[PDB]
Amino acid sequence: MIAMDIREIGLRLVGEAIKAADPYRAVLNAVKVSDDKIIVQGKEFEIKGKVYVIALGKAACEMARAIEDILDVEDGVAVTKYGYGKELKRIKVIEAGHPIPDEKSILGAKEALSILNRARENDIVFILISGGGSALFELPEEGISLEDLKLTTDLLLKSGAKIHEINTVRKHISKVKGGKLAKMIKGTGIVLIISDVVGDNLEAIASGPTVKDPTTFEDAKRILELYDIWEKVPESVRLHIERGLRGEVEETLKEDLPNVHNFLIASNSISCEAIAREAQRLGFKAYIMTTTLEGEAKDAGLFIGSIVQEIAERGRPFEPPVVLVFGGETTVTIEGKGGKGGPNQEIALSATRKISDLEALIVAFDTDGTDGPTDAAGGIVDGTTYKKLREKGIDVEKVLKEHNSYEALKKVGGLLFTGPTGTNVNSIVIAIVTSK
Repeated sequence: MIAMDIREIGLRLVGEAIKAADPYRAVLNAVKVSDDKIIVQGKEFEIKGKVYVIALGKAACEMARAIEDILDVEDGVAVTKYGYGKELKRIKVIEAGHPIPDEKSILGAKEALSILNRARENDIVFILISGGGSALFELPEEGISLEDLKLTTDLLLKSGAKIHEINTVRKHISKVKGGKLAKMIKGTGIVLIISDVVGDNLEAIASGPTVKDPTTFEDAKRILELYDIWEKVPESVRLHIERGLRGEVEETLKEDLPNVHNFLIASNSISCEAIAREAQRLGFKAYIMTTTLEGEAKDAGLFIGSIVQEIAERGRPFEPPVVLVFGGETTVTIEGKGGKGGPNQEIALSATRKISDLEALIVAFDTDGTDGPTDAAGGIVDGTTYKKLREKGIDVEKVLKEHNSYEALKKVGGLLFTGPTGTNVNSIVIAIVTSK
């Protein structure tokens, strides 16, 4: 087909990853509607009643809007952050607190329970989940106030508690977390989830209101005691947990519910696949190297750069033209003040020397639109970048040591600005080699 510079190709692939992660588009890509059938990622469901919507997270309204555009919704609620508003046709919108829950969070949860009380065994209920659902959508167990929750969560952090141990305790004092929301669905539950978690563990997203929770009340008590806060937490918390130990209150979801189906519709992997698919259409062989890349940014750039070197030099592990995709979320370790920059900018800049003079390009970007404390989403460099940096008398190693990669990339057209993206499935590095 038509010819394209390696840069147009790279930017084209970046656009594909972002589109595949768009909450609105992601829902439409996953949910297809016939005349009486709803097909979610291949799974077919017959419409034998009404359709309800319960959305929670930063993209609640956008996801809800997609459902309303392809299905008539009897009623529902969308709980999102303050400012994320955006009106809907038949779905009530509520803005709540985040990262700290407030009374609106409770109001949202109560609104959701009301809807589930009305939905019948023959109705379909869409549960739309995105980031921030834990604070935005919450309803404490009996006798427990939002303030009791705050104090408990605070004592957990104050005493240094592992994140999953905190989720265990929180899941056991919430009426909707730990699969409890799914337990309230009388009909068919179709859950659409967007993941901003490396590895995509559903138990963590919004505290898994529709997924199983293997932890128990006993685990929660052990944890509070282990950190000597069992006596420090409010009486209402100890009481609810003791009641759980006595079997007076239901446990968090332990088994699978044949009527509630969880679908992950936007994630780093889904965006990487969108990249590989487009790459193949453009005539490249494409490979997803990983979707769980973690570690120091600078070093990730050296490692990806070393593979690019091997490919351009010996045609292994793959023969060009080829596209390699690395997803995950790297980090920059700063011991001091540091300069201007971020992870993806350091990945890109660090790789410049190893790909110097090669017919290759590396673009590393964060799908949420920002990288480090800057307005750039990441960096984009090619085989000419290193020499352009040297021509301006820039010492790359020194720049990286000072963690001031933004300033270096800024001078050689190496910054990637996406502006607001409306989503977050973490970062992706695309490496392109067009020739040896």
